[PDB]
Amino acid sequence: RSYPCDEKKDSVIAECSNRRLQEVPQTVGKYVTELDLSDNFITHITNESFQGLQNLTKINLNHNPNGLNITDGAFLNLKNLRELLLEDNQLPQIPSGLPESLTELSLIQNNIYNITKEGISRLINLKNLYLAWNCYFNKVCEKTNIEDGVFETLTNLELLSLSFNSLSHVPPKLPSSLRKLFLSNTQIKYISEEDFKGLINLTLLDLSGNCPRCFNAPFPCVPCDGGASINIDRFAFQNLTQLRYLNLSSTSLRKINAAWFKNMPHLKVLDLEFNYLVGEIASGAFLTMLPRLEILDLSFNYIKGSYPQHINISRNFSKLLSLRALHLRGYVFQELREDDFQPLMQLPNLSTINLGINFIKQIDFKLFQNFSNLEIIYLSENRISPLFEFDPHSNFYHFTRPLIKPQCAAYGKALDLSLNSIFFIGPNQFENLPDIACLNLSANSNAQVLSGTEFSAIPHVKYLDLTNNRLDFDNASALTELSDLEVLDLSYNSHYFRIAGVTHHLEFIQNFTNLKVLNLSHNNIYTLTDKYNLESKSLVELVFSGNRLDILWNDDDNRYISIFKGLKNLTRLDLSLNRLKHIPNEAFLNLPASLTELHINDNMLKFFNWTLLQQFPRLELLDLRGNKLLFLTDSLSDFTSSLRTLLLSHNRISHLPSGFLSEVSSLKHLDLSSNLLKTINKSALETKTTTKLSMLELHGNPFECTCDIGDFRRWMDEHLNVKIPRLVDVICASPGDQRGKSIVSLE
Amino acid sequence: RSYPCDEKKDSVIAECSNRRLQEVPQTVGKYVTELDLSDNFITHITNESFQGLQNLTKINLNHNPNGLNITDGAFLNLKNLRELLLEDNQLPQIPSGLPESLTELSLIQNNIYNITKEGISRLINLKNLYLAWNCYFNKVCEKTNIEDGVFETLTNLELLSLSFNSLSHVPPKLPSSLRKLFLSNTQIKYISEEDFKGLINLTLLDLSGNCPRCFNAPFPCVPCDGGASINIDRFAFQNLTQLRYLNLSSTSLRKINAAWFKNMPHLKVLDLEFNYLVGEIASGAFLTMLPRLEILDLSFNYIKGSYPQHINISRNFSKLLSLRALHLRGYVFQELREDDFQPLMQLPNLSTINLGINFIKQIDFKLFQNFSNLEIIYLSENRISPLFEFDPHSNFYHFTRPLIKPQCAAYGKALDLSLNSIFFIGPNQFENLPDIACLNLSANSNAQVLSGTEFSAIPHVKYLDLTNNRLDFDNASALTELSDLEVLDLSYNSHYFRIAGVTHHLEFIQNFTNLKVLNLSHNNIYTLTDKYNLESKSLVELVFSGNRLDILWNDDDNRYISIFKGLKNLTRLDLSLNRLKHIPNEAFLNLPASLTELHINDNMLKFFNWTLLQQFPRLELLDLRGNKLLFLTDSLSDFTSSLRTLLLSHNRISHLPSGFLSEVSSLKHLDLSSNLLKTINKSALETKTTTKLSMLELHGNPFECTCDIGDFRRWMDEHLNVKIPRLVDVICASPGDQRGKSIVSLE
Ligand SMILES: *[C@@H]1O[C@H](CO)[C@@H](O[C@@H]2O[C@H](CO)[C@@H](O[C@@H]3O[C@H](CO)[C@@H](O)[C@H](O)[C@@H]3O)[C@H](O)[C@H]2NC(C)=O)[C@H](O)[C@H]1NC(C)=O
Ligand SMILES: *[C@@H]1O[C@H](CO)[C@@H](O[C@@H]2O[C@H](CO)[C@@H](O[C@@H]3O[C@H](CO)[C@@H](O)[C@H](O)[C@@H]3O)[C@H](O)[C@H]2NC(C)=O)[C@H](O)[C@H]1NC(C)=O
Ligand SMILES: *[C@@H]1O[C@H](CO)[C@@H](O[C@@H]2O[C@H](CO)[C@@H](O[C@@H]3O[C@H](CO)[C@@H](O)[C@H](O)[C@@H]3O)[C@H](O)[C@H]2NC(C)=O)[C@H](O)[C@H]1NC(C)=O
Ligand SMILES: *[C@@H]1O[C@H](CO)[C@@H](O[C@@H]2O[C@H](CO)[C@@H](O[C@@H]3O[C@H](CO)[C@@H](O)[C@H](O)[C@@H]3O)[C@H](O)[C@H]2NC(C)=O)[C@H](O)[C@H]1NC(C)=O
Ligand SMILES: CCC[C@@H](CCO)Nc1nc(N)nc2cnn(Cc3cc(CN[C@@H]4COC[C@H]4O)ccc3OC)c12
Ligand SMILES: CCC[C@@H](CCO)Nc1nc(N)nc2cnn(Cc3cc(CN[C@@H]4COC[C@H]4O)ccc3OC)c12
Ligand SMILES: *[C@@H]1O[C@H](CO)[C@@H](O)[C@H](O)[C@H]1NC(C)=O
Ligand SMILES: *[C@@H]1O[C@H](CO)[C@@H](O)[C@H](O)[C@H]1NC(C)=O
Ligand SMILES: *[C@@H]1O[C@H](CO)[C@@H](O)[C@H](O)[C@H]1NC(C)=O
Ligand SMILES: *[C@@H]1O[C@H](CO)[C@@H](O)[C@H](O)[C@H]1NC(C)=O
Ligand SMILES: *[C@@H]1O[C@H](CO)[C@@H](O)[C@H](O)[C@H]1NC(C)=O
Ligand SMILES: *[C@@H]1O[C@H](CO)[C@@H](O)[C@H](O)[C@H]1NC(C)=O
Ligand SMILES: *[C@@H]1O[C@H](CO)[C@@H](O)[C@H](O)[C@H]1NC(C)=O
Ligand SMILES: *[C@@H]1O[C@H](CO)[C@@H](O)[C@H](O)[C@H]1NC(C)=O
Ligand SMILES: *[C@@H]1O[C@H](CO)[C@@H](O)[C@H](O)[C@H]1NC(C)=O
Ligand SMILES: *[C@@H]1O[C@H](CO)[C@@H](O)[C@H](O)[C@H]1NC(C)=O
Ligand SMILES: *[C@@H]1O[C@H](CO)[C@@H](O)[C@H](O)[C@H]1NC(C)=O
Ligand SMILES: *[C@@H]1O[C@H](CO)[C@@H](O)[C@H](O)[C@H]1NC(C)=O
Ligand SMILES: *[C@@H]1O[C@H](CO)[C@@H](O)[C@H](O)[C@H]1NC(C)=O
Ligand SMILES: *[C@@H]1O[C@H](CO)[C@@H](O)[C@H](O)[C@H]1NC(C)=O
Ligand SMILES: *[C@@H]1O[C@H](CO)[C@@H](O)[C@H](O)[C@H]1NC(C)=O
Ligand SMILES: *[C@@H]1O[C@H](CO)[C@@H](O)[C@H](O)[C@H]1NC(C)=O
Ligand SMILES: *[C@@H]1O[C@H](CO)[C@@H](O)[C@H](O)[C@H]1NC(C)=O
Ligand SMILES: *[C@@H]1O[C@H](CO)[C@@H](O)[C@H](O)[C@H]1NC(C)=O
Repeated sequence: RSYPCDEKKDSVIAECSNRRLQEVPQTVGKYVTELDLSDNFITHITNESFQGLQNLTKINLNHNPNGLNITDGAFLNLKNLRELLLEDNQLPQIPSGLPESLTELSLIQNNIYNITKEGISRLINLKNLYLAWNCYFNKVCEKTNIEDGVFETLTNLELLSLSFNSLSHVPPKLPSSLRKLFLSNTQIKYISEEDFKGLINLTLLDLSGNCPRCFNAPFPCVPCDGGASINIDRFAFQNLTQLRYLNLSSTSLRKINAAWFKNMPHLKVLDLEFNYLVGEIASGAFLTMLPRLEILDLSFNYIKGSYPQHINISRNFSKLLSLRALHLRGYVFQELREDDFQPLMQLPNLSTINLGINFIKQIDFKLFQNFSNLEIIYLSENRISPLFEFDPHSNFYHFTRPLIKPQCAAYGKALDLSLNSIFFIGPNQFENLPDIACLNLSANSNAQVLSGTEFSAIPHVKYLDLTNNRLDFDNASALTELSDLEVLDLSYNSHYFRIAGVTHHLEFIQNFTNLKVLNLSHNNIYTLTDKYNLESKSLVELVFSGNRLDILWNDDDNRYISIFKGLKNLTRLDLSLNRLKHIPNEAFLNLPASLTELHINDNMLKFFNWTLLQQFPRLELLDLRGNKLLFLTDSLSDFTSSLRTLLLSHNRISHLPSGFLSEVSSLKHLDLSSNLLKTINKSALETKTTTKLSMLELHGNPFECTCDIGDFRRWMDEHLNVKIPRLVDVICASPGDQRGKSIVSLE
Repeated sequence: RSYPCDEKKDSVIAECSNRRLQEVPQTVGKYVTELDLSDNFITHITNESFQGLQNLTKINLNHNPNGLNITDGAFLNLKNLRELLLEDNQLPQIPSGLPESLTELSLIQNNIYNITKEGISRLINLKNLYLAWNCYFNKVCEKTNIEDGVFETLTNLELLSLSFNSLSHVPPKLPSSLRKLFLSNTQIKYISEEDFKGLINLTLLDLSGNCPRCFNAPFPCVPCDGGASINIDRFAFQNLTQLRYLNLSSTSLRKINAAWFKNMPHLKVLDLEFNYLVGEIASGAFLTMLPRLEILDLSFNYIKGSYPQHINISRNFSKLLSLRALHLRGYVFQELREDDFQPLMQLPNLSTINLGINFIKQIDFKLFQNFSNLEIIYLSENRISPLFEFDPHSNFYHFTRPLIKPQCAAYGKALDLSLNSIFFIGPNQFENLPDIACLNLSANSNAQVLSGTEFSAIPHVKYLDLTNNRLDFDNASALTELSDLEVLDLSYNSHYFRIAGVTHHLEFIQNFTNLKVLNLSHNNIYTLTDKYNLESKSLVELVFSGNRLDILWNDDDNRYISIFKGLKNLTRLDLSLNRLKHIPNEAFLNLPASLTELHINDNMLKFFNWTLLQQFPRLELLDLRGNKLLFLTDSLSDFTSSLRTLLLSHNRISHLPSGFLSEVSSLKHLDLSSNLLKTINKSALETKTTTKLSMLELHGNPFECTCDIGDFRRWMDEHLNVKIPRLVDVICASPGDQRGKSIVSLE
């Protein structure tokens, strides 16, 4: 059994991160090819640290300690080492004598202010070199000294990242093999004709944050003198014929020289966020030079103090023939009229329009159907009413997550109106809209009684998100006009459910023939009017977490005893966070017999009647984590033959009964972590048929490490197929001499 | 040192509740007079349980186990026992042979269905007898058999509670000493002329829940046949001359016979909630019979399916000369006009008007100034737009907490408009209002930019609650028209603070000369525009919990390093829940030197620079609970001489340095509970000057119970003035033979 790392298997990885290791372990497997030692307390690396580990092709030593002192030539003997990650290590210099076999070296987030030939010129096989985030913002640091011609001999270098360093000028003598050059936030004020002359294979250039736009910056921002623009020579990109990505975000540009794109026939992504381009958006000659551009980001170009009535889009936007996505967040305007987006309406592949954060008060929604083929209409965070801190591996100027949840967008045309003020959906709200399949009305402070007519203009919505509103469910016909509804999210609409004296109606759930997923989470549901039961012939998943089944299933009330029984097709049920101390036997028996997955985690269960699992012949996963269960049944095989996963972590199990792990043949994963187990007896492990378990979790139990743990230690040796992860965390609580150590220590 | 109970001192109480006791402890102090053993696991009480404890006047055995088996005459030997609480014990009968000295006996929430002479007729000194909640709702239980004349000989009985039992009729032969008779939810359908004839000292009668109004009930409700009213004979209350309280809530009354009140000259509180009295409210002859009534509750009398335009209040309400509070929640009407409350406007002491939960859409607010002296205008939970489950010791039909927070109401006239839809405050919103001192606009979905003019019609607001809105703090003059503002609550307005790209302005805080308390909690504040500092010459308390000081005080940003320095008069600061891993030394030094109380609890602090406490000579309380601190300074007296309270529970302190508890002379309370202390060495406790501590918390530490704990055990004996609460929870983690036991039980 591997210790202290966990080994996963054209390679074998030793997962050894975040285990409080004070030194590199001298017990790593001879066959290991990738060693992850990140987030440990290692303070020193010497030529003896990785001795006899010649198969290593990758080492990750990021975030060590919690600076790391690496001796000259510490990694020199590792002849197949290709990838070395040494991020966030407070390194004062590039380590000396690094192995010549390196193809990837990451030194992000260190204190390296000198890039010398001694450090990297001998690394002739380098393909990717990351030196970003060594001197930036108000960090006490020196200006970066790039030794003349340091990168020149790295003739296989394809990616060079020097962003978030004080460079002042583009380094001369860069190798012509470069494909991606990152120079964001480097204090480069001028780009000359010769700065990139030999870079004929360059596909990406990032010059963002040079002469930044600093008003309301969420980081320490130093603008160029007088808030001046970056000065790019007319011929600076004349030989960058292969450029596909260009990032000029936050370069304080007011004018874009169209000639910059004269010899960029393949430009695909142009990022111009955080500039002063309102004038250029209205009359952009550069827009005629970009017929293959697919993504154009012009977000946050607003004029401080100016809140115009309308957006002014140049007729030249009609020349962006290949445009697929247009981002115009933070332009800031009051109304979107149909005439305002006429230049975009004949672009055949424009599928995404992003107008988030524009303080838009009104939109003529009929304009969207006149676009060729919109698939994502993102209008989140507007004022529409009734009709280290930064991840160095992420985009600094915008979030990279999808605008709309992929599960919602997969259904078809999406309209996101979340975080607006549509407090009431009137009869004309969704008129003249395309066939919307995915609709998000989350966080619109909507307190209306939906009554079956509000969505009649878009009746083919398949995924509806109404979360975080104050909806008053007081009409049995609510949402029934949505005949094709498959996913309905009503999470966080507790406002009226929490008032006992008002009426509450959930009868509409029964009317849907295609409803698959329903989320009623965090609604504080504890009382219903007249109809106490949820019914659906189609529903497969119900999320009922954050409600009050402790009240609904109170021992003195029989009204909700069959609340979920009518969900005849249900396979997944989540009853977590319902303050349950016990479930009445009759209420558990009335859960749908079709269940395959049942979660009752994060309640306060003191008892669980295991005998009742007999009535659930399809139950594969039972999750009882985060409860107060004191014991386990000694005859689980008599009550279930389908259970494959049993999650019991964070409970108070102090003893396993005799014959527990052996008899349940279908059980593959048993999680007993964070319980109160002191020991595991020989009787508890084996009986007649050996264990069909493949994973047994035991970290966080207060084990007694005396000779009484010997039987379990021998069982672990005889059952190497049963994985017990994180042995470093399966720790001795007693006696004093063994406290803090893993149970696998002491013979 | 008392064990297992904690003794507080004309009596001495042994607080022994909720400590997992399996039996009554045989180590209670001889001098103890009140023993609280509630919420333990005691299963048996015998004549040996309280042997030699003759000074006991009160025993509380509620909620035991987690039924309790009490033998005949178990408490008979206790000659001064006056109060016996045996609630929630699943008792099948009233215990036999109870001591004759009893004056108070509570048997609430048991399985007692027979009240016999054998059980209580010998208890001639009984003053209060509680038998409520033994058979109710859908509990499987028998009808209550009251033996004829069982209470007749209890000639000192003043309070009898039989509520939530199936009685069917008022028991005959009740003693004339009765003052309070509770018969709520007892299935009594008829009240005859003789049911209370001899009860001439009765001050309270509760007949609620008999023939209940069951529509939308939040509990199992059985109405009288045909939803019929309770049938009260015309002469049923003719001799109840001393009645002050009458509860007829949920008796399905449609008519109130005015003759019922003909001989009740002192009636003060009349509860008529959950009835069908809309007609009676419009033409109530009974209102002329109640000139001394102070509280009238007519809540939840709405007509199902009827949402009238106006409320119809009889002119006879003008005859309620002594009325102080009128509760009209759940009447249900669309608009409140000035003409509608004319009958109430000349009542000189009417200080509270409660119109919560009426779905009111509009109010002519000018009507409130024409009332004689309104102090509480409660309009929470309406539709106003821009111009066991039940506690047996509480009121079942309404909450008893104050309508308005006492801290807000103490300032003067209060107007509560919380939970409405005043999403924008227009220039006439607060016109024609009285001099409002306390204003609650919480949860109104308000997303406006307050700009210094919204509150000009009520400029003397002292306590303003704007919590749980979507406020856009984007104007330096916000709220500055409120010159006398003392308390401002902006909690839970994170909507716009979360968005980096929008501007955020908190400059207005400086303009107030009388602002004492400011709550900016749970606002997710991580970026401000231009002015990075909070400033106030007056502010004494700032609650900044649930914000992002981890981002504001990021090591690479100097902009917020003096964020609180300008709060020159600050004494209390709460920095909890700010995800802090460390505070930069310069930022801690810029906290106001005027601080007396500083909370930094529930962060993730790994280090705390104790030396910096030198710059805080007035610091009395330091709260660092719920962090990851690994060690404590060995020279705290060199850094502070004012610190009185130091809270360090829920940290990772594994060792106390030498001379820690002895040298800090001002330290009175040190909380080290839930840390990783294995022992406390003799050197850590004493040095030259003995400890001035009065409370040392240590429960939850994994103590090693070998002879190495002997020195601390001897120190505990030599320092009985240093209180250590919950010794039952100061437990041995090792060796195995001592695990689970209290450290004081060792040897
Ligand atoms: C409908 O609109 C709402 C509001 O815009 C969407 O909610 C947002 O959902 C995202 C993705 O789940 C949340 O961000 C995520 O946060 C987690 C951490 O909590 C992080 O691990 C992820 O990387 C990601 O950043 C976001 O907080 C949430 N916003 C709010 C205000 O709730 C919702 O997803 C939309 N629904 C559909 C159907 O697209
Ligand atoms: C309300 O409940 C629904 C249903 O459970 C929530 O949506 C579901 O969210 C889970 C993640 O918690 C999604 O599963 C994940 O899918 C990805 C992609 O396949 C996978 O990589 C993950 O391992 C995981 O399986 C699930 O697909 C999604 N279902 C739907 C229909 O969208 C929803 O997030 C809940 N709403 C709130 C506000 O919490
Ligand atoms: C302004 O109006 C809001 C909304 O009505 C008031 O909030 C409410 O405050 C009460 C008292 O703090 C909360 O109830 C309490 O809950 C705790 C448990 O959380 C319980 O221990 C207490 O016995 C009591 O029931 C109530 O939850 C809360 N409601 C909401 C929706 O936030 C607020 O107090 C008002 N402010 C002033 C100045 O009067
Ligand atoms: C926003 O912060 C304010 C200021 O801390 C919160 O109000 C304060 O709440 C505390 C309780 O957490 C009150 O103290 C208590 O007072 C009672 C009565 O004197 C006493 O019995 C308790 O032992 C405790 O001392 C304090 O008086 C109150 N201050 C004011 C000015 O009202 C407020 O609750 C916070 N808002 C939210 C929504 O969390
Ligand atoms: C992404 C942009 C973020 C900032 C930028 C500020 O330059 N804009 C805004 N930030 C916040 N937080 N809330 C709002 C609300 N509207 N706008 C848009 C806006 C309104 C005006 C009118 N000025 C108000 C008139 O009355 C007195 C003044 O307060 C002027 C300019 C403007 O946006 C350019 C907001
Ligand atoms: C404290 C009272 C609780 C219940 C009682 C219902 O019997 N009332 C209400 N409960 C909830 N949750 N929300 C609302 C919103 N308004 N009202 C008041 C009300 C509205 C109508 C009109 N009927 C609707 C429109 O036509 C079709 C229906 O949907 C009729 C009667 C009525 O109150 C007596 C609500
Ligand atoms: C390298 O790994 C292979 C298995 O993949 C093993 O046979 C060989 O002995 C290893 N050599 C060293 C030096 O670790
Ligand atoms: C690095 O550690 C070596 C020993 O492993 C020591 O000799 C050397 O001084 C250390 N370097 C620094 C800068 O502390
Ligand atoms: C430029 O890239 C091509 C492949 O796209 C490659 O053949 C050529 O050698 C590269 N040039 C250099 C100098 O690496
Ligand atoms: C539009 O997208 C399709 C699909 O990739 C592609 O075939 C077509 O050439 C694109 N049209 C333009 C004008 O770029
Ligand atoms: C609709 O869009 C087309 C481009 O596809 C444009 O020619 C036409 O004028 C637009 N008409 C309206 C009414 O928007
Ligand atoms: C539900 O709302 C519709 C539309 O307003 C109404 O016609 C219907 O009567 C309502 N149903 C009930 C039972 O209130
Ligand atoms: C909803 O379904 C029920 C049958 O369960 C039916 O009585 C009702 O009319 C349906 N309403 C709509 C609008 O489909
Ligand atoms: C049950 O669920 C499956 C899977 O989603 C679905 O195909 C089937 O139609 C559902 N059954 C009914 C009766 O709707
Ligand atoms: C499980 O529930 C049944 C009733 O459905 C009951 O007979 C049985 O005693 C329960 N099991 C336990 C262990 O209490
Ligand atoms: C009763 O308490 C007093 C002290 O208040 C003590 O002197 C006396 O001995 C006690 N008697 C018994 C029997 O506990
Ligand atoms: C109560 O306990 C006594 C012993 O203390 C036992 O003899 C008796 O049977 C118990 N009563 C019941 C009903 O279990
Ligand atoms: C009625 O109460 C008075 C005191 O208010 C008391 O003197 C009188 O004895 C009481 N009557 C009975 C029968 O207890
Ligand atoms: C009004 O209250 C005051 C203060 O308690 C009291 O003196 C006065 O008698 C009351 N007036 C009426 C009409 O009840
Ligand atoms: C104002 O209230 C008084 C009673 O105090 C009443 O006589 C008068 O008619 C009311 N006038 C208006 C305009 O409400
Ligand atoms: C704040 O709002 C007021 C009132 O609308 C306006 O006069 C003032 O210019 C605003 N201040 C700023 C700096 O925007
Ligand atoms: C707020 O205070 C500042 C001084 O700090 C002053 O310049 C400004 O005019 C004040 N505004 C108001 C409305 O009091
Ligand atoms: C400081 O706070 C005290 C106590 O609230 C207050 O009396 C005093 O006026 C405040 N100081 C100033 C300058 O406002
Ligand atoms: C405390 O902070 C000061 C700077 O204000 C620094 O000199 C000192 O080293 C810090 N103390 C510790 C223990 O780090």
